[PDB]
Amino acid sequence: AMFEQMRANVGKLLKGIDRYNPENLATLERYVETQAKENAYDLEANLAVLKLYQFNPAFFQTTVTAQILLKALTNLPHTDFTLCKCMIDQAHQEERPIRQILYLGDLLETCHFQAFWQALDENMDLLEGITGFEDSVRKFICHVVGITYQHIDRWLLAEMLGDLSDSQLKVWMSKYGWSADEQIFICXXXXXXXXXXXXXXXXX
Amino acid sequence: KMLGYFSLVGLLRLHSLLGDYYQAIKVLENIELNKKSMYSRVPECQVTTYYYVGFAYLMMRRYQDAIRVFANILLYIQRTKSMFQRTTYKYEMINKQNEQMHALLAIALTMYPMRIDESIHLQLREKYGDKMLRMQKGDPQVYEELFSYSCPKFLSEPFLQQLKVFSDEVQQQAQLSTIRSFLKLYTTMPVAKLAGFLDLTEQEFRIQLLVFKHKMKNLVWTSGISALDGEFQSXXXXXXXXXXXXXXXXXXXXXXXX
Repeated sequence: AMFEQMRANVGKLLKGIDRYNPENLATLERYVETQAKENAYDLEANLAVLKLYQFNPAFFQTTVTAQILLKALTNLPHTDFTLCKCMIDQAHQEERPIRQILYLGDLLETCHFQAFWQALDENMDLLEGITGFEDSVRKFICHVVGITYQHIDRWLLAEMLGDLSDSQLKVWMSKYGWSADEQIFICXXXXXXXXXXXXXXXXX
Repeated sequence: KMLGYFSLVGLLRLHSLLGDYYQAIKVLENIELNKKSMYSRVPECQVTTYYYVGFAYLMMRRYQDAIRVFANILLYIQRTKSMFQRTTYKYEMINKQNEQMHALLAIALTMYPMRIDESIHLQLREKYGDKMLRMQKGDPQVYEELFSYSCPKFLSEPFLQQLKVFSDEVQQQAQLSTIRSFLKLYTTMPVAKLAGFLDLTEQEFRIQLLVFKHKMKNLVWTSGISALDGEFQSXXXXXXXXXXXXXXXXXXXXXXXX
């Protein structure tokens, strides 16, 4: 679709110095919109966009910036979200809704999943166009769960994944191969020589 | 090419002051050039390069690279705790700049290892020593207050550092270290003891959350957490022993050679 069609041109733009010309923002912003709708992704292009905004303040676009940050979050545990923050100055991070989005990201980074879902205005405008946003977040959560739990309450996992029905929970357990148990099932000679040498050294 | 390298370093610094983090990092990556030309031309240039490297390290998550570059620019306490003493050849203004760089490094330096060193630094000032004490205490209330009082030092341009971002990030890492320091080592631990210790942390509910969160970090390991019981459970050895023996021998060698 559109993402694949723009990919070549954007890649070429990023290979050269035109990536520093704000006249190319219109093209890069439509590219970001396509990433959201098709659930496609291009970090390099998104960082280039943020850079263009920082260098040419008058072009700062709230929606595109918010989508870039939200998509970056969908790429956790990778450093995407942190890199984007490095590309936005304090004044802009403090503006609505960038401030709110960074706050949400903070909940995810600090792994406060229940708090995240609670604070997440499910009917938030910016989220509607970001295809698969909620499921992408769940993948990160399952990544963390697979690392921090040996066993976990079935009810607790569903809560952490955004208050899922038992049927929806089953989808994620199936995806990572977790199964319920009692509950959901989730998960000489050389040395001697060395001593001899050490001893000799000590004696000496 | 030394002059060109200096131009790159200055330009990179300017970009950092008014410039994005990644481009500056790339410039730094190109930037390093043989030591010797810099040494022949002037004492100071090398110190400036070291400072730039330290800044890059600070921007970088790792504090290790910056720790080395800063010590070379200025003397730093070595692994095995031996003093590192720097040359005084560089011009006095440059030396003052180097001292400022060393003061900046303390922030990187504390992260690198240990522990309570300010011997090279003047005893009288409470700005750095007080900060060291607060870290030793392990209580944020003192740490937070230290930032609050020496708010002025952090600010020193204002747009460039509008929000104090780096200091806050550093403090949050600093708060976590003490809890890991107990570092488990107990097969099974009473919940109440954990609660008493986690209570000190600002969030009351953190231990249910703060304890599980620590496990996710992996700095400290918790066993049986989230259990119905509610009580946490907590060749290789030979290798460790051999390592120690090696260190002992090394110390002896240095003694004999001396």
